[PDB]
Amino acid sequence: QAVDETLTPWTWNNNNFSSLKITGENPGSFGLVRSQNDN
Amino acid sequence: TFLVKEDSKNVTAYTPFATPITDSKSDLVSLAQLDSSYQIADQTIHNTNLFVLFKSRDVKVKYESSGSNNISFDSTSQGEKPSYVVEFTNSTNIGIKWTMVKKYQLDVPNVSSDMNQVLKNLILEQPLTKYTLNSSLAKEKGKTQREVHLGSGQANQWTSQRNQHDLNNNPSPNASTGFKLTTGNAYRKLSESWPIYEPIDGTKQGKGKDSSGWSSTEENEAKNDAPSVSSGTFNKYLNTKQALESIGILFDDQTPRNVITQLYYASTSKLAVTNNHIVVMGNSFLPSMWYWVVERSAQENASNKPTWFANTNLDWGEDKQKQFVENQLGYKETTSTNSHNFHSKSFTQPAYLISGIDSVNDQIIFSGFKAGSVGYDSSSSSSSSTKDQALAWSTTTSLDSKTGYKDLVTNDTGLNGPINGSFSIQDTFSFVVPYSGNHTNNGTTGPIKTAYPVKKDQKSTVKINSLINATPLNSYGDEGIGVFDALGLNYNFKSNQERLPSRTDQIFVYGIVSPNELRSAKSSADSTGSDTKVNWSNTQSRYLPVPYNYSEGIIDADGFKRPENRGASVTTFSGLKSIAPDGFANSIANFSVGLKAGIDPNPVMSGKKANYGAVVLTRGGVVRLNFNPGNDSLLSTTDNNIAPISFSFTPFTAAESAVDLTTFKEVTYNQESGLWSYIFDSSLKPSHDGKQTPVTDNMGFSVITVSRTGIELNQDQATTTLDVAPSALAVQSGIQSTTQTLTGVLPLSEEFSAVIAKDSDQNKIDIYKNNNGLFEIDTQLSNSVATNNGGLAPSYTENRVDAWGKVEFADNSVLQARNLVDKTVDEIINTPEILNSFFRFTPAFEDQKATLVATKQSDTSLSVSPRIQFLDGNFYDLNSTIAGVPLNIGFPSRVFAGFAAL
Amino acid sequence: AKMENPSTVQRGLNGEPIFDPFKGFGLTGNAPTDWNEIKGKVPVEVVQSPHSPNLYFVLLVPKVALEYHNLNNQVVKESLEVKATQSSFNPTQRLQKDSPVKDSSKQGEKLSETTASSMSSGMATSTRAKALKVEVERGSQSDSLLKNDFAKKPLKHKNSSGEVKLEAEKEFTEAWKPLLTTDQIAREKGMGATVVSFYDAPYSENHTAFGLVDHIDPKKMVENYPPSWKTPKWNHHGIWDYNARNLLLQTTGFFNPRRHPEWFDEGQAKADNTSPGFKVGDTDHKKDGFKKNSSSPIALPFEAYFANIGNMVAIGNSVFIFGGNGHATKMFTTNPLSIGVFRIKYTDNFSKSSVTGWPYAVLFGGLINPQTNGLKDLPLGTNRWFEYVPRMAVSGVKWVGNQLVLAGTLTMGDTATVPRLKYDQLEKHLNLVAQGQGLLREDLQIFTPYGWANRPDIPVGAWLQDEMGSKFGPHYFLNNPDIQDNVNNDTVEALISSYKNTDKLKHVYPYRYSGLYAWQLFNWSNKLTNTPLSANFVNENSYAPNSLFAAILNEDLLTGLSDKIFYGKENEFAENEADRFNQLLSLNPNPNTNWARYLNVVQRFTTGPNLDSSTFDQFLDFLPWIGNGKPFSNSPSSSTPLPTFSNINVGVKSMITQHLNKENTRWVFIPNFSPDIWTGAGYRVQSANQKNGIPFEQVKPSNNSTPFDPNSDDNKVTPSGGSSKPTTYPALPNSISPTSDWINALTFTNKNNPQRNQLLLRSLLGTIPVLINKSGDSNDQFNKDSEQKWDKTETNEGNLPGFGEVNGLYNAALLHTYGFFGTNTNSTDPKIGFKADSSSSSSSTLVGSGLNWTSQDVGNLVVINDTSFGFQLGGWFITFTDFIRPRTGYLGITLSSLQDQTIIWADQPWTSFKGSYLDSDGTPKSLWDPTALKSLPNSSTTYDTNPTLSPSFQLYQPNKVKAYQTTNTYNKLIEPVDATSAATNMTSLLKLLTTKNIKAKLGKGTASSQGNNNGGGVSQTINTITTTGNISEGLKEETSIQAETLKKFFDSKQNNKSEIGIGDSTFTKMDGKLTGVVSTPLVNLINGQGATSDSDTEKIS
Repeated sequence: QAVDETLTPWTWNNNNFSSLKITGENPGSFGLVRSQNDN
Repeated sequence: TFLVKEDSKNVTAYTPFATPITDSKSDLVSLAQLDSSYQIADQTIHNTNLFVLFKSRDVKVKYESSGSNNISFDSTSQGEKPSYVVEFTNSTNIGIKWTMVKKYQLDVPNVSSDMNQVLKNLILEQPLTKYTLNSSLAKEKGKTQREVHLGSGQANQWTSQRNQHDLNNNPSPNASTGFKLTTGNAYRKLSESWPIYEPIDGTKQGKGKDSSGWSSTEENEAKNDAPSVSSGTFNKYLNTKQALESIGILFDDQTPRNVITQLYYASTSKLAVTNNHIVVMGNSFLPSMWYWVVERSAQENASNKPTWFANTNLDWGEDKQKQFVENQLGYKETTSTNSHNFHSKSFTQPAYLISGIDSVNDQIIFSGFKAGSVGYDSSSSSSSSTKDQALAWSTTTSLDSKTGYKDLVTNDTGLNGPINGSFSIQDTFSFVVPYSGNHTNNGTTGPIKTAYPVKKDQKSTVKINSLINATPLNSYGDEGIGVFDALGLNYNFKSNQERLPSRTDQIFVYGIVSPNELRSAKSSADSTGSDTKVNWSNTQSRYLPVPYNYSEGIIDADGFKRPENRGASVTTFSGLKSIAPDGFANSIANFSVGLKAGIDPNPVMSGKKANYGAVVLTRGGVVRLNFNPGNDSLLSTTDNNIAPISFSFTPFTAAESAVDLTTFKEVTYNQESGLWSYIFDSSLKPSHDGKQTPVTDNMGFSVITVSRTGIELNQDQATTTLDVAPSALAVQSGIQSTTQTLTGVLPLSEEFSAVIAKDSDQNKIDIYKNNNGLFEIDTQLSNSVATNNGGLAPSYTENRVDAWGKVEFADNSVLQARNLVDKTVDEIINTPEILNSFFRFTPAFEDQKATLVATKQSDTSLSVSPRIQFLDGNFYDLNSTIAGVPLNIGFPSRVFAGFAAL
Repeated sequence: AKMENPSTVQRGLNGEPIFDPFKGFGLTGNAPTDWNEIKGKVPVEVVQSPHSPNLYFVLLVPKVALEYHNLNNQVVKESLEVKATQSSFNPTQRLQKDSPVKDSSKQGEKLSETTASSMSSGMATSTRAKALKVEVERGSQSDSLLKNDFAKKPLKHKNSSGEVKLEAEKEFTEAWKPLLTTDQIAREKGMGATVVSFYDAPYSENHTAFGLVDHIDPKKMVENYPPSWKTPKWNHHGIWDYNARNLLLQTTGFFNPRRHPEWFDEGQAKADNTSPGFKVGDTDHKKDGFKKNSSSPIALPFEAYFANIGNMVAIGNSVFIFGGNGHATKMFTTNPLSIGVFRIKYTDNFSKSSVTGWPYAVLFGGLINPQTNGLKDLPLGTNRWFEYVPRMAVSGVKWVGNQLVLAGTLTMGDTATVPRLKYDQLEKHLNLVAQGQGLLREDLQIFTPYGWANRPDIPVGAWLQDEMGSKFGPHYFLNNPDIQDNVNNDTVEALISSYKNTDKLKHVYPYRYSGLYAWQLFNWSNKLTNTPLSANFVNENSYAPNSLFAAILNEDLLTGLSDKIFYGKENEFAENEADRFNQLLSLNPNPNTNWARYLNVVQRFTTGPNLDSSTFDQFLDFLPWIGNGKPFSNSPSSSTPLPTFSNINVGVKSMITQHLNKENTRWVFIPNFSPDIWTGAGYRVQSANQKNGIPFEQVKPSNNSTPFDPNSDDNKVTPSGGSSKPTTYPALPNSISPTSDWINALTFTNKNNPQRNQLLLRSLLGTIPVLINKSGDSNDQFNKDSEQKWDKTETNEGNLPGFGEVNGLYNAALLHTYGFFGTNTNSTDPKIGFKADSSSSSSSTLVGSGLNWTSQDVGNLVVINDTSFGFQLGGWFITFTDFIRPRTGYLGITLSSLQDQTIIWADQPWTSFKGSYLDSDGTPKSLWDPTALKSLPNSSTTYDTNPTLSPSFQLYQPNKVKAYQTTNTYNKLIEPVDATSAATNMTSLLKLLTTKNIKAKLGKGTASSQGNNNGGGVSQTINTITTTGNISEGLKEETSIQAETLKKFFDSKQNNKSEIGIGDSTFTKMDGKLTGVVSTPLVNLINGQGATSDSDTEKIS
């Protein structure tokens, strides 16, 4: 569940959304990520 | 706490449970010492006082052309029944007991010399009928400008002759003057009595101004045509006894009373409330000369006479609007001193199709349509060419008028002499004159000159007197110019198509009124003899076209019109056809009703107080009326180019447009939420058709709701001032019925509201939600509330889910389980977090929760009082009292034992 | 996939979530069920609900979308079929080109001229032909009537090698087909999207907790379509127009699969005419017209449904999914997109939910011109029948300030095929016949005026009353307003009035209606009128988004609206033609139906800058083309290139005063003492001495029977009095050019607002087509000198085709702007251009622009502030600077271009953009990955295929035209020749129809363009001052027209593109395999790198 450097941030070509600017009490973002594995 | 009329003589207090309260249905006629012939018009709450305005069937007002008191009640026929507005107050031990507070009379208008003389030869067109046909509205055209100026045999020398006839550079040799009054829709004097027969077509039928002819044989012919109770013909006339009675015009069996009495009864229609004033206004259905401005401190027998609209000069928006409006009344210098007219005596548009009245922050607001007033000839000999005719002409702005709404309204066309006629341009027909000033097909050739269409030879021998048009329109003449102006089909050909303001026809009147000028109106009413006019400033008027699509054939409103639109079959009233589904058989004469001002409940930035936007209904589209409370004036922007920011007409859709507009009953402004609601029920519709057929849709009600969207003023400092007119947006709520007849309305809460209706002498309860405007019926909850034991509130049971859910107080040993025995009684009492833990409550809907309050029964054991909300949001208990009456609900108060003393 | 034993929140009894800040959200031990079919769904989106506390959603989309583009093409089949096609490539060999013919068995059923004209006290007399009597009476019969004049069908399909008709089972050997049908995706769970409410605990041992799991059911779309949508092959007209479409071999209905198969769960399999929901084809004419089984309903297939997911936002207690953008399932030419909005609500404090979705048609029904400050008369409105099919390309609905904004693009109602074709004129109008039939998915709007009908909506039975056409067919004739009858009083009340029409009977009038494409549309196109729900003449719904869009949607209203929708009687179609004959635009809906509630939801909308008329196309002239950066005008630095879009300073000045009636014009359309306007290119005149107006030499002789013959006994009318006069105007306008511009002659102008907006969209994209004669081949080179004399465009020297060119622009100027001839594009002149050869007939066609920036392209809506916003479109960056708060005198929008040439010209330049955001500095950016350019799957396999697909490759048909007269070229319309078999003779011309060949010729076909090696960096839109886009001084100056005055303003500020709002986005190069961005309120980081540790507050703990 901890951070895994293998998986990488990305963005899908239907919405292209991987960074929600969060505000309120715990600012940040629900970082959307996928493995950069090609092949 | 809820007060609404079941019938015309009783109001009752209704609980938030939608349960009528026993011994609360007060018979107002008995209460205010009023004879049973009276009836209650409408109620307005202000500082917790159910003010009322009373109207009666027995009212009888006589009219005379001689004597100072030309207008007075029909005393000689036991008919003097002046209307009264009664202040109210429930000053008691907090209880449902209405009592008289102040009984204020509504006095007859006082007629001074000049307006007396004008009224002596004044006539009023018979009213709108819910079955009225456009053909009935229109009626035979009259002789044209040149044909009346140089008579016949005047062609081929128009250019050389029009100069000496104060019509230099006139480009329209076929300018119309109006419609002949020889035959068609009836016109009658105030002394005269209105016919119950409206001619089906104005091309052939009717008798109009010829009262003697109307009496001679047209009376019998029309009665034979459409007799008053299907083998009948009804081919040239339609009896309108039933329609007239339904629309609020009282009859002597078949015949009506005199026009003066009809106008009095019609004007006693609506009431407004101000901290220092309470003003009365006339119903929208038919116009109103006069209105009442009454100080609240007056005596119980105060002779509170009204004030004529003529006595109060409105503000149309521009000095040029004022000039164009006043010019087309009648010839300035008649020289036949006896033939007094509105223009000859420096008067103003006297007849307003008043939509509705309301007051907010002690500021009253009025809106509606402006009825046409024009001169007529009373010569009848040698009879003049124009004699027996209407003197009217649409004063549309010319095509060449430059950009800028202010310029459109300030252009010179249509000052005094008619200019709009038949013309041909490019691949279409701009009925509007394509020229103004000196602009012509060859360029500047001489500014256009115009004057009132009356030949000077008959100036010394023309008997001119004013009339009144019972509709907003001005020139009923069967012509494309008038038809297009009415239906909104004229657009200027420029790249940026600008709508043409029809200057003095189908105009809209609106604008707040200040208490200071209301006091000025009172003082003007006080003045008698030498009448003193009044001026209104915070008021404005702009043209409001009737919905164009209501007319068959017309599809797309534009400037490049289809060739077929030039044909008389679809560019003339008689040929015109109406597809309007709004309960109106016509498609030209507009109608509006149901203004209700309100304060926007949403937050306003600091430094600027709450913003309030007035809204007035109108068929085919609603308009918001916006103001800036910084100066409490009409909302406006510096740029004269753009239209006045205060007004923004928003068109309707099929569903809400089809909502018949002859069913306005009440308006409930849900202040906290900020959403209006215009309730409508088919019961108010006439019982029988014009063709005498019974009405098959007299049962069924629904509502129309208004919200606010777009951009609002003073939300933050960025929008402190605006440049786009804020716009309302009418919608269809969902509360509708086809058989049920409503008893009352209930704006219960932000998220809930209720309705009650009677269909088969049984009360129907349908509690509704409110999702910011849209209401939905919840049967699972509506059925439960019925379990009221015939009482004010529903009962609670622990076997099924009802309006109050399923509350299950924890076991008697919850104290033992939660270690609360060790803690002190004072601690548990002063621990709201722990208090709620004594029970598990399952809500039956949103915004419902159960709680507890500090209570004591014994040191070892203390009871707990269950306190729960309802759809209204008000927490309830055995101690809940409204109007001093405990609500005696019957909560079981759980008792827990095991309280220590450490 | 690999999270073990997750749990949902241990809510309270009434639904509250128990969340101790440290002990964390209370777990239930077990997470929401369906682990097997939900663990396998990628998270593509995540949203916050600000109304409720700390609530969050994740958008679970199936991964077949993620790998969609990599699946075998055999299953995912492109709409266009190529195969070996080793026979050159004939763009017309897939178009049904045979015209209809008169039948030899039903001659007597043609519409019959009325018995005797109704005098009706008629003082006016007309010598022309007399009207036709058209009436349909219910009578008494179940499947028939007593008389059906509409159902007369004199014409028939040519019996050429069998019947010519649209029928998929042999007009599509390998037809386009979806993957999963609507019902299939609904029943299947693991393969469908899903939205899950859950909870995050950044500082609790229970880091994450879950709420509810909710699916998106296309069954809600299916149940929430208006009933009419079930029968798109029909329409409100449905009877005469249906037969006309049959006979002309064109669209059946308004949204048939033939022209739009993406939304048909059978795909192109129903690309036919049979089964329109009404009886059709039956012998007895009265028999046809009654409803029957409808086997062509509109649903949400796999591709459209996946395009219907993306950019969802939540408000209050309910959530909306406003649709994707289609790229995930966008193949090379087929264009799926989001069709109907989705809504989700939640009950008892997020304890339970209902799944529902709506059609965007009812959302957008309530549109009127007063709303928008942009272009007017757009094809946006609708009527009580929702035969209008909107579909939004979503830039991302964002809570911009205090208002909710939806922006991007949507598909206008098709304004191209609004005209029709004369029955015997299908083999010489290849351009528009293909544009309509469905073998040309190109949505720009072509100019072929010769063969239009007098009305596009004349019933077929009224076409052959004058079959020869020598009499000129008052009821039916090829459109040519040179002969248009006067609207004079006597003329109208003599020709049309006397033929009064009752409810049961409507009169087709002999009056010669006519007018060029502009009048044709202003009559029979769904232009927006001040009253909404006011579009009666709706033809069809366009191919791909050609309308930039940005509107404001009522948050409170949309929250209030109910999930399910109920339809009244009027929503479905007319029961029978007896009722249809008297159709209304307004009727009383049954109060027990909630469909019309959803109507007035759109606060406003805009597509371009708040400009009107030819000034807007002057702006179009100003905007530059990324393919070279040179603006279209090219004027800065006598046979010089002329402006192509704007006709100002083109040709010569003609007087509107001499046009048509010659009466009441000096101060109508021009507020100047001298109404001087520029006739544009392609114009004609008598001679240099006399130019204003043209005498009626536009006479059209059908046969060699002498000219149109005005003043003839029939051609002149006689009102009461016998003063015989002609009904045809004296002097006609001097331009029927493809760029014809007429403020006054609204029947001769061609610069309509559909033209204006579609050209805005596809010129911002940069892929506007061209029309060519000569390629770069030796001995077939359209050299510049001695054959391009711009100053003289009346003759053939101007090289104006006048047939096949896209309406609203000039071919020679357009190609100079491109650089197909000259140094604008390539070092060596490509020697590609159009010649107006007079030696013999000229064959020609259109081709792509080389660029391939498709139209569904959209960024992510970056909210700059509460007063402006924008995104990236194609290679440009728009910014709706003055949309929410438009200001008088401001242009309305600001633009930024793209730098990387390799990115510009690459095959698929939208496998490059990887999301957009607002940089904390105050100016958004977008990502570029040149190594990620997903070009075509194969280089035509290995053999060079003349047809090679691409985003913007379409079957641009040939246009072969008669020889041109050397002088006075365009007195009349340039007649076309039978061009059906002209493909094989223009192999070189069609070689340029492929973008790969185009770039090969241009010299930018490979990495040879030089410059940046790959250009992998971040691009930033230009900083925009609040005054940016100001044209306050540019407007007004009423001494002459707004178009010319702003043209002069631009010519005084042409070299200052920054001020107007035109520029190239600043680019910064940083090495890295860029794949995305991450966002923090302090600063958004790129690719997940750039770890920060609160530099400012380092010394606090």
